Amino acid sequence: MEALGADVTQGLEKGSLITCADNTGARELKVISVHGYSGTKNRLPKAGLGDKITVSVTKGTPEMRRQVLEAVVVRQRKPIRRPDGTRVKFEDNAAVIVDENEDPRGTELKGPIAREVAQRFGSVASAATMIV
Amino acid sequence: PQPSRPRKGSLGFGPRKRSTSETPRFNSWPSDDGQPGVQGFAGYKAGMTHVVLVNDEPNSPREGMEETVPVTVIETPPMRAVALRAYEDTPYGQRPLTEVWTDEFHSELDRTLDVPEDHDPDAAEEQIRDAHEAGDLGDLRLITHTVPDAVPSVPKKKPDVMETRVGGGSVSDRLDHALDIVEDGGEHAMNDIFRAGEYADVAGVTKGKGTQGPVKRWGVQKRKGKHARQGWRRRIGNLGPWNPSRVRSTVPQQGQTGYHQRTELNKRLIDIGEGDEPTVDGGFVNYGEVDGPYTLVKGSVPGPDKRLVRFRPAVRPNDQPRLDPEVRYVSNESNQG
Amino acid sequence: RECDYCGTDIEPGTGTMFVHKDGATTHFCSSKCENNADLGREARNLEWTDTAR
RNA sequence: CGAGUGGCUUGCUACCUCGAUGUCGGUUCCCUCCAUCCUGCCCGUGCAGAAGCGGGCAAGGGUGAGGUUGUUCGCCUAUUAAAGGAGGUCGUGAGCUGGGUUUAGACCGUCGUGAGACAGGUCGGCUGCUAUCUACUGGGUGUGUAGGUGUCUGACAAGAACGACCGUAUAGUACGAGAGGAACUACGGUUGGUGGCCACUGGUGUACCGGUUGUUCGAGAGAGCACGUGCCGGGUAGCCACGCCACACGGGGUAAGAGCUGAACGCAUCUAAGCUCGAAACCCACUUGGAAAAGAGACACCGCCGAGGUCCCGCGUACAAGACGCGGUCGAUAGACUCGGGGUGUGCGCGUCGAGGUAACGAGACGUUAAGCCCACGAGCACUAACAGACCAA
RNA sequence: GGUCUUAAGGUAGCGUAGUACCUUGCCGCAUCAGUAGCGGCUUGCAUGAAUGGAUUAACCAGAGCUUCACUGUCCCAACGUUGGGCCCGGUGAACUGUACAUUCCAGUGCGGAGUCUGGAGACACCCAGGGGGAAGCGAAGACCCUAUGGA
RNA sequence: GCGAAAGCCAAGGCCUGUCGGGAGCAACCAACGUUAGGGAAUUCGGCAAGUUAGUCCCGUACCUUCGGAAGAAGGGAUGCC
RNA sequence: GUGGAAGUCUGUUAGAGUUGGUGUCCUACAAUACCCUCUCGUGAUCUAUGUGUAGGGGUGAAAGGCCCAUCGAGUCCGGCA
Ligand SMILES: [Cl-]
Ligand SMILES: [Cl-]
Ligand SMILES: [K+]
Ligand SMILES: [Mg+2]
Ligand SMILES: [Mg+2]
Ligand SMILES: [Mg+2]
Ligand SMILES: [Mg+2]
Ligand SMILES: [Mg+2]
Ligand SMILES: [Mg+2]
Ligand SMILES: [Mg+2]
Ligand SMILES: [Mg+2]
Ligand SMILES: [Mg+2]
Ligand SMILES: [Mg+2]
Ligand SMILES: [Mg+2]
Ligand SMILES: [Mg+2]
Ligand SMILES: [Mg+2]
Ligand SMILES: [Mg+2]
Ligand SMILES: [Mg+2]
Ligand SMILES: [Mg+2]
Ligand SMILES: [Mg+2]
Ligand SMILES: [Mg+2]
Ligand SMILES: [Mg+2]
Ligand SMILES: [Mg+2]
Ligand SMILES: [Mg+2]
Ligand SMILES: [Mg+2]
Ligand SMILES: [Mg+2]
Ligand SMILES: [Mg+2]
Ligand SMILES: [Mg+2]
Ligand code: NA
Ligand code: NA
Ligand code: NA
Ligand code: NA
Ligand code: NA
Ligand code: NA
Ligand code: NA
Ligand code: NA
Ligand code: NA
Ligand code: NA
Ligand code: NA
Ligand code: NA
Ligand code: NA
Ligand code: NA
Ligand code: NA
Ligand code: NA
Ligand code: NA
Ligand code: NA
Ligand SMILES: [Sr+2]
Ligand SMILES: [Sr+2]
Ligand SMILES: [Sr+2]
Ligand SMILES: [Sr+2]
Ligand SMILES: [Sr+2]
Ligand SMILES: [Sr+2]
Ligand SMILES: [Sr+2]
Ligand SMILES: [Sr+2]
Ligand SMILES: [Sr+2]
Ligand SMILES: [Sr+2]
Ligand SMILES: [Sr+2]
Ligand SMILES: [Sr+2]
Ligand SMILES: [Sr+2]
Ligand SMILES: [Sr+2]
Ligand SMILES: [Sr+2]
Ligand SMILES: [Sr+2]
Ligand SMILES: [Sr+2]
Ligand SMILES: [Sr+2]
Ligand SMILES: [Sr+2]
Ligand SMILES: [Sr+2]
Ligand SMILES: [Sr+2]
Ligand SMILES: [Sr+2]
Ligand SMILES: [Sr+2]
Ligand SMILES: [Sr+2]
Ligand SMILES: [Sr+2]
Ligand SMILES: [Sr+2]
Ligand SMILES: [Sr+2]
Ligand SMILES: [Sr+2]
Ligand SMILES: [Sr+2]
Ligand SMILES: [Sr+2]
Ligand SMILES: [Sr+2]
Ligand SMILES: [Sr+2]
Ligand SMILES: [Sr+2]
Ligand SMILES: [Sr+2]
Ligand SMILES: [Sr+2]
Ligand SMILES: [Sr+2]
Ligand SMILES: [Sr+2]
Repeated sequence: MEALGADVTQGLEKGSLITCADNTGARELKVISVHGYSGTKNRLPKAGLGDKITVSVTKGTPEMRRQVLEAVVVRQRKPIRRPDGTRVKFEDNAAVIVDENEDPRGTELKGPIAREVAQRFGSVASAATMIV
Repeated sequence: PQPSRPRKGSLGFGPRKRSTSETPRFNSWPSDDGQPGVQGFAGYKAGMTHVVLVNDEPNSPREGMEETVPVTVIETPPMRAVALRAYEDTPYGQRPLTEVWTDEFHSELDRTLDVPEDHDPDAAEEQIRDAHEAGDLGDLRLITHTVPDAVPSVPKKKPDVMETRVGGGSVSDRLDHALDIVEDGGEHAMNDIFRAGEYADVAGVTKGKGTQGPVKRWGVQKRKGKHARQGWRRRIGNLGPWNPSRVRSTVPQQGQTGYHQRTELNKRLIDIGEGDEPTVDGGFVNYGEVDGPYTLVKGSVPGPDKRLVRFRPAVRPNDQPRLDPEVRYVSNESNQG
Repeated sequence: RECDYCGTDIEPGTGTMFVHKDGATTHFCSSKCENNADLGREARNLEWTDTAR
């Protein structure tokens, strides 16, 4: 993928439960897999800011609940490093459901998003209210 | 079904024993291209700090933007090329032929060597030039030593001696280039060899950690879960199969870790100056204060503070040189805190 | 930049930025300041802080 | 239908072992095989492209995470370039586990007159040993080569030190009616592996500073104990990874394969002789070790009445013993002291205030006070201690 | 089959069970995915009434399953603490020992060799280590068979 | 303090749960403390460890042999002067 | 409201016991020990001393358990070489 523009310490693994920062009807997401990733023996697959992931809906509306969907990580508690050396971290871990073309399924995003993610996924950004 | 997994640690840096010379010894040199020139220099590690640089890379989306870069500060005072050794090509490889020494020696070179009192610089030169005429001359190297005394933070006064190859141009020309240097008094500087922005390979003897177990030394796992409470926590499962009935040298075991020679490739030289611009408030921890000729190497360098590190023009650079990077800031903030 | 907590200047190439839930931003110069802030302490009430001084 | 190879399955035999060679599965750690799953390079196609399908060379590297089940196998899920198979006493219990098998207790079904059985199910049920030799990982002392110092050589030896993917430009281009949709090459990044480092972020930090509960020292101050910190907060050095740095390009020779020249065989023929090319594979390049390489090495200088070395002393860039490195007055090597740089968070005491209370009294607040206390770091500084001195030596 | 053996021929219930071989039975629940678990069906290889059947509040260091919470069990390991370990004084055993023994790769051999054969490697001694091998040490195999053995 | 509980302290007893000396004191082991983010992914199985916790107030389901279930659950308070 | 029942609850009170760690130990401190966790603790309770039952016999809330480290028939000597 296109360079992210920041160094990321993945703060999530397969099985992590995260916030769904949109209005798709899904409230909580469970990380199932990480796009393009391949680990090593005994390593739990990890994901962080900017990664595209496959998820299953843990909490939300009946219709969304249990559906296996694609998403993009927009916020994470573990710090990331920017070119100027400064570390940046968020209040929670969150992702945004997205389709085959990487367009957000929802109409609105909830909470801030990291600029780095905004740059990589434009249509996702053109849905954000706050870009940090 | 027993998943695959690469082995633990590399088999290319063995045996993992204590280094023989604390002073690094390059086992390879740059190719001959430009004009004659000494292919290396040396200094003493002081510590680290960081700097803000203007992105140099023309292929980087950030070209022209601020960028914080970690740097290791190395004190690189002038050295003395005290002699010129010639090698002849023989059926058994290269062998030292003779040496051409000088008269002017640093006041304390006698803490290591039995300095020459009677020597014939021309007989030596003569034999060398005849070797070339005959066409049996192998590369040309300078016997070099440091001047620890010029570095206060280093207790040592006893100079560290190392041979450094001279390459470039035609042998006749670099041979004369070599004799030139030596005869003066051999005094040369970091400036005479490297320019900020070029890539150098740095060699040094890593920090010593004495005896360490397989987990730390080879990176093997610790015993897991229930297997961690039975009496074994940091021991590998087994030394090998029933057959072969012996322990292979390839299974990870305990032993000397650290104090090994390492040659780190492609270290970018961020800046070569003199004075105390890079020194840190309160002084580099466990070192002292810098105020003299120094070099800023991008990133890390093997060895603890005070150890002798050696520089050589990169023998396998991956990138073209982007000369004299613009430095907008050099942190002088205390390293204690 | 100034530390949004104690008031001292943040050494360049250092510190962390905490992004609040509502999108707000807090530039911290060190763990010490972050940690005191997490305890619910207010910079003005801590004498060693520039804000206080 | 015919001919074979293997020794992963099963069967057969009873050759070895019954004065015991501990079982299945798993785990951990190491080496290997190729009948190749991916990656490299090719040939064919019912090959337009993209992609499939089949075939060839090839074992360098990779082949991962999860749900049921003791399971192997397998079924299933999401990822992936791919998530290949097999050998090493079905590698691996003087390494682990003990779920299964496989004692003694007990139940069910079936069988048995019964005791009791079952190649069915089920609950519970113990894992000894101070390593002699050998093997290897690291560390020393001697002898040999045959006075000392410093610098090298390179026979050999180890490496995967690098493997793979995504994205962008090429390009909505070639191709194709359209749908769809490449490549050479140049770039940016990720991942797995590898070596190192601590300025940054993070952890620790029974140094340290502070808060505070119970109790004891009459109170105060200042302290002990409450497990080797009572508990809680912060955290320097150092060590660390979750942090940071670095890990080719290019040559040479080949395989499959594409060809040239070219007979045998006037022609033809990539082959028989000769030659041009051509793989992640082979060699070199690169890193690491390496004078005990018995052809036991090379160079320069010093010294044989003295070069060098040992003991001794102050110390760590070193360290389980041993070893290693630095300094020793021609000195800043260690400590004291003073600054600098750091940690904590505003000391004792006194004054004012303080809900109240006749008063006694009074939790606490403010000031003095960027205070007090403390530091495994740096600098200055010969104040103290590196003194005195013993010995070996061609 | 629409009686026959041998007297009767399984009623109420429960049911793939701690009983169901077939079997991961089929449907559903739950999970991204559930040979598990629960509900239902049920022709029950081979359930069933004091050989007690069913059911059941309370109880349980009894067996299985799910959820919330939490966490170094794990990703993936790090730093620290106390006692050992290491060096020095003193004290001071045992196990084990046919012999020889510096081995490695192959082969051979009663087919599972440090000792035989061919090569390779190998200067002696010592310290620390984790235990690959000596089919290591510890017990005249418990399993199986045999004895005109025992209980 | 509810207490013959913990913890601390008297009277009284002891330094004999009887080998010492030394190395910031390495690997490794026994006991144990602290661990960012993820939170059972580990494992036959949450084994081990942890979480919760004393007291008062509010409040408390299915089911039941009407005893119970029940401290269900869940919520709030807690010092000093 | 009183009353204070209970093979009733909590409880390292005394005292009794032992689920798990398959921890430590395994030439042991010990021929059955140590630590944490765990269970019982007004009763079919626990405990001291005395006393009775004896080997094909006892005793057994039954495990072929126990009858002096020995029990699907104790120990000693004899039969016996
Ligand atoms: Cl995955
Ligand atoms: Cl393990
Ligand atoms: K046998
Ligand atoms: Mg695994
Ligand atoms: Mg620091
Ligand atoms: Mg800081
Ligand atoms: Mg036989
Ligand atoms: Mg093949
Ligand atoms: Mg095609
Ligand atoms: Mg291989
Ligand atoms: Mg197998
Ligand atoms: Mg096996
Ligand atoms: Mg074994
Ligand atoms: Mg065993
Ligand atoms: Mg053992
Ligand atoms: Mg079981
Ligand atoms: Mg029985
Ligand atoms: Mg069982
Ligand atoms: Mg069922
Ligand atoms: Mg009846
Ligand atoms: Mg054995
Ligand atoms: Mg026998
Ligand atoms: Mg039997
Ligand atoms: Mg009989
Ligand atoms: Mg943690
Ligand atoms: Mg698993
Ligand atoms: Mg438990
Ligand atoms: Mg009695
Ligand atoms: Na053990
Ligand atoms: Na074995
Ligand atoms: Na065959
Ligand atoms: Na096994
Ligand atoms: Na391969
Ligand atoms: Na599975
Ligand atoms: Na075996
Ligand atoms: Na075992
Ligand atoms: Na096993
Ligand atoms: Na080639
Ligand atoms: Na019946
Ligand atoms: Na009970
Ligand atoms: Na831990
Ligand atoms: Na062994
Ligand atoms: Na004594
Ligand atoms: Na009443
Ligand atoms: Na127990
Ligand atoms: Na008898
Ligand atoms: Sr050298
Ligand atoms: Sr070399
Ligand atoms: Sr065990
Ligand atoms: Sr063998
Ligand atoms: Sr035997
Ligand atoms: Sr082949
Ligand atoms: Sr392929
Ligand atoms: Sr199966
Ligand atoms: Sr098998
Ligand atoms: Sr295996
Ligand atoms: Sr079992
Ligand atoms: Sr079975
Ligand atoms: Sr059975
Ligand atoms: Sr000899
Ligand atoms: Sr493209
Ligand atoms: Sr199109
Ligand atoms: Sr204490
Ligand atoms: Sr507490
Ligand atoms: Sr060819
Ligand atoms: Sr020699
Ligand atoms: Sr019926
Ligand atoms: Sr019943
Ligand atoms: Sr040992
Ligand atoms: Sr007393
Ligand atoms: Sr004594
Ligand atoms: Sr702490
Ligand atoms: Sr689990
Ligand atoms: Sr699981
Ligand atoms: Sr509560
Ligand atoms: Sr009771
Ligand atoms: Sr109780
Ligand atoms: Sr047990
Ligand atoms: Sr425990
Ligand atoms: Sr025992
Ligand atoms: Sr009572
Ligand atoms: Sr007995
Ligand atoms: Sr007799």
